[PDB]
Amino acid sequence: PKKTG
Amino acid sequence: KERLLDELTLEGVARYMQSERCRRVICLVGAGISTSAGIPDFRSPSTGLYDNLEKYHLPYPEAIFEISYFKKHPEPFFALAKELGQFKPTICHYFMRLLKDKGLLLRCYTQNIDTLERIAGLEQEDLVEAHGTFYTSHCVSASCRHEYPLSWMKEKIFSEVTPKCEDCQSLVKPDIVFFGESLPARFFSCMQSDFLKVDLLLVMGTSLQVQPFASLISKAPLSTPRLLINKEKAGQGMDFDSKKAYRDVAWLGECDQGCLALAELLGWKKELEDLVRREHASIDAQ
Ligand SMILES: *C(=S)CCCCCCCCCCCC
Ligand SMILES: [Zn+2]
Repeated sequence: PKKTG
Repeated sequence: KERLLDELTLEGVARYMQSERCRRVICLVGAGISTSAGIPDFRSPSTGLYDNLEKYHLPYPEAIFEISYFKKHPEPFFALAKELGQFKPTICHYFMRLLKDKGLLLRCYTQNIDTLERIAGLEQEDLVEAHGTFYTSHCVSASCRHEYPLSWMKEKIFSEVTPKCEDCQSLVKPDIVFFGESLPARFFSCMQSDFLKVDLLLVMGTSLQVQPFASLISKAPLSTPRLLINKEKAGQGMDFDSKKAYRDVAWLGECDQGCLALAELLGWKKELEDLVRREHASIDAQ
């Protein structure tokens, strides 16, 4: 859902 | 698991694409398709454009694109932005344009913020800009949300004055999705419809490391062929090599050459190079 990595 | 590719090669993918069974292609694209424009891949291991930013003493390079760090220390990001519009779309971009003009393109999902897909002539309907765009900018405070155009932002960036809202003095942020921010609603809305009906996933220039974007490879049905055009294998679920491999194909090299090799096989090499030439000459003559 949240931009990660 | 129905088997739709006769063989797991580029030629097999090319034959499937020319078949009646392949009507709907989705492209997932990342930083690899824009590196020949000159936009460096900022997650690649050997990347060569944080060089200048040593003065800002970053906790680590990636912090520059973290929303929490950015809001308290915007300067490193804008100094990077001044080094980098001047970029024309690449062969990869025009190959997608070609897929659209031939009626194969269902959608292009892009991780990139450079807007090169729109310049190449993909319309807004055909694009899901998963991480937003540099094109428009906004004051970060909920109760102001003043919009500023690229024109305004570039003036601020080139003068090395941190962009600030003329009304409420808050930070002005380009409409991109920083790490730790939410993706546009369009991304979640389009994925629910698009992936039910897709006949081929083309994954170009992405190491599939950024979530949730990377999870899009899982969303197509199990029979859907998936071609990875990239410098190295990625998304390994993507099964290229095991004895259970049935639908995923890897073409390892620079994305531009992959698109030329693929286009060659479809009989479009000539139309593609002609398109690229005309589109570039039109941007030059601007
Ligand atoms: C998520 S992967 C998006 C990260 C944002 C990268 C921004 C790169 C610096 C801006 C360079 C300007 C290009 C026209
Ligand atoms: Zn404001």
